Amino acid sequence: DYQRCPQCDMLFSLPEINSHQSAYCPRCQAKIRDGRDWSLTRLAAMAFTMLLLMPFAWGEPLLHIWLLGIRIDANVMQGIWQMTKQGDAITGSMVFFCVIGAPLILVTSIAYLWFGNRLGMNLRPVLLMLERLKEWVMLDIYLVGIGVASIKVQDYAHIQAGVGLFSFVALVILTTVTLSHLNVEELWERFYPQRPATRRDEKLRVCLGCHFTGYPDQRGRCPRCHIPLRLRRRHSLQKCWAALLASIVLLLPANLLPISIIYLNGGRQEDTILSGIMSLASSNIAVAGIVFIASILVPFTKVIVMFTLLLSIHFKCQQGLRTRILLLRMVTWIGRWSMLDLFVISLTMSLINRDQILAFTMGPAAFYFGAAVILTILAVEWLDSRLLWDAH
Amino acid sequence: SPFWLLPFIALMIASWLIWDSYQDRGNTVTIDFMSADGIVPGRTPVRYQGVEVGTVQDISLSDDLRKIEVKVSIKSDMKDALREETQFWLVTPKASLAGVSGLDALVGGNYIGMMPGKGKEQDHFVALDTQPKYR
Amino acid sequence: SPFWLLPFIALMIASWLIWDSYQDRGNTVTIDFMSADGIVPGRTPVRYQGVEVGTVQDISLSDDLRKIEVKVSIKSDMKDALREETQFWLVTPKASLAGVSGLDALVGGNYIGMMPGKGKEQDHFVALDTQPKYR
Amino acid sequence: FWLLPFIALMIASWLIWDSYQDRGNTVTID
Amino acid sequence: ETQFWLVTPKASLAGVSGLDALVGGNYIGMMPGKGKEQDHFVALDTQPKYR
Amino acid sequence: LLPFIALMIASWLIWDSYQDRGNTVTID
Ligand SMILES: [Zn+2]
Ligand SMILES: [Zn+2]
Repeated sequence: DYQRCPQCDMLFSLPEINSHQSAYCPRCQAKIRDGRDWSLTRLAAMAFTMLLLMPFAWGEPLLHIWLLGIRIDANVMQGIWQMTKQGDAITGSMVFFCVIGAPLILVTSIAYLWFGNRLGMNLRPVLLMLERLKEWVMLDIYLVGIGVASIKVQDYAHIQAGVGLFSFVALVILTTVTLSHLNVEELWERFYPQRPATRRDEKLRVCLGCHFTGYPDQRGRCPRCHIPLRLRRRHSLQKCWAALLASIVLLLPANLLPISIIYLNGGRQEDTILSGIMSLASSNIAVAGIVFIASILVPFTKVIVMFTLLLSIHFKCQQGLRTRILLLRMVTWIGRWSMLDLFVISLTMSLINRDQILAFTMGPAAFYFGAAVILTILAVEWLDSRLLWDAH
Repeated sequence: SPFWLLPFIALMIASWLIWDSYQDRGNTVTIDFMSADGIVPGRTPVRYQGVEVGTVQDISLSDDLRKIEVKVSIKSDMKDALREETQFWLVTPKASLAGVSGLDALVGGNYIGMMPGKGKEQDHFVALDTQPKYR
Repeated sequence: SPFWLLPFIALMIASWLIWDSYQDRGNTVTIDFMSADGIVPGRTPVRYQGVEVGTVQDISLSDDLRKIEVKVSIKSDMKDALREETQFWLVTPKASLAGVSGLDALVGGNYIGMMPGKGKEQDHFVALDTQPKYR
Repeated sequence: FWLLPFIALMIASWLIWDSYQDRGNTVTID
Repeated sequence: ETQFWLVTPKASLAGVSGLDALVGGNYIGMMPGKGKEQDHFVALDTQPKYR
Repeated sequence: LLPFIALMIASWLIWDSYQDRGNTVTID
């Protein structure tokens, strides 16, 4: 009935919301609430059909490659297993968590919520994990990666669409529609109903875990979930600065150390991101452009945007507040797509696997690249725009 | 804290993969080579009758005493029969008279052939010059 | 704050990487070549008994005096024994009528073989025409 | 509607049946 | 009576056959006959004549 | 900004091209 914006602390009465459209903050125009849409039974049915479809969308080969008279069948599991067997277990695990593990966690969370309704078990942290797992469930990014890799290796060998590609595309569509029609605030209010306020109190706080506006209890925790309720984050600026510095430090090895080692006819190329993007611009510039803008343009843009936002916070500048929030939203929207390079190199090293004529391997820089991407994503997520609004 | 759930799952699955790789690694065996012509420190198979078992992990020099220390990780199924009379040799794409030799070696790179016998135990061996007759 | 520990760990990992790079590209050595047929300025191994140690980093000409100045980065383990009597030669895939040796060079491109002795110290060497006998 | 999950279930059943139909047998050679 | 053999890219002086094996890597050739049933076989040394 | 980064990349490419451009020689 009445809420406060989690981004600019605008205290406003929220009218009743139908299934059509949604609501937004009057000041900053931020997505605040959703209504109606699908139900928990439909979510459980989607989780069940995903559980049925995922093993046959993963184990089955995505596409068949005829290279040098040899037919090779490859898939996500083969790529990740090759990554772990080479020695880059952390890169293999992060790719696995991004691609395969995150839908598994989503299905497990849906089943856990259903069984909690059936039995009576606690369901508080599972809802927070479900809310924050949408940024990490990435299958369309892997679809773009396999498309890019197929276009890249179209000239090297012969590519035929496999049976597993159709199931993978169906899984991508199902996960996309389920995540788009999955509502977390509705689930929170259904599972743990609460009460609204008198539309004007000027003493309400917004929980950053469940988007509930209200008064903290005598223990200082949120009434809806068992986390403390504060005005802002505890150490938002310190966490953002630490993650930004870590990503800045780790970006240098990702570009200096070689990213791809190509054994051609017994000789290794050992080329970094810059050399690879230069060769790809020389050969197949059409996909080199998207690879460039998704591999090196996005991370540095995010780094400089976060650095300028923190400098504006320190300086208490009040000139471009209308544009800084838009830039932050754009960075939040675009930072998820920086993981395309890891998926592309995983699929290419799974496909091109000749013994000595053509052996593509991932060098000791993709770990630093992925760590930098994860750290800058965490920095963007941990940055609190209410500090930007209070800088005035 | 409730927010420590998803990072816990990520750390658990990462440690599971690391533990799987460590279990599949094996034991380290040191071999002295006179000349490692094409042993890649990253990928070099160690085969018994052509079946890949071991993998070269480390390459170093014995303080420039004309000997190359090669550390190879060997699986447990071969460790159970790894004995003192175990012989290793380097298969390279050399050409010989009256027909060529090692065409599979030419296709798949320089590698190390091995042959066990009836010794007691040893972890430090010296490679032979050529492939011996084994019958 | 516990989250402030992550950039420190990243920084110390980067410092270890800087140390590793300084060890791998240990020191620059200048060699005079009469003809560098296939030395790539980016990737050209310098091997002792086939074990890659050095890497060619720079190529220039001695103001067109029929000599090529090749700067090679050599690791510290070889720098510790890099002495005045150190010989270098260019292994190429020569396939002339008299000799057809050099199949390893044909497979892996062109590289630089090295052999030390019992000199005092030197940083500027001149490459030999062919591979000398070393026993 | 439930038509989309019904179609997904039908496709999953079809691919499971296809997988179970044509699995080969294991033969051991020395 | 099912026979299996390993086709490899042998290029000895006497015989240079095996170009298909050289192109597509080492493989296993097979030849059946008129036996009853078996699941455990022993490979032959070379490829036998089958007519 | 994306346009600023693209302009910087184009300027870097132009500088790299101009640093080692040499001279054009015609051979029959
Ligand atoms: Zn707002
Ligand atoms: Zn809450």
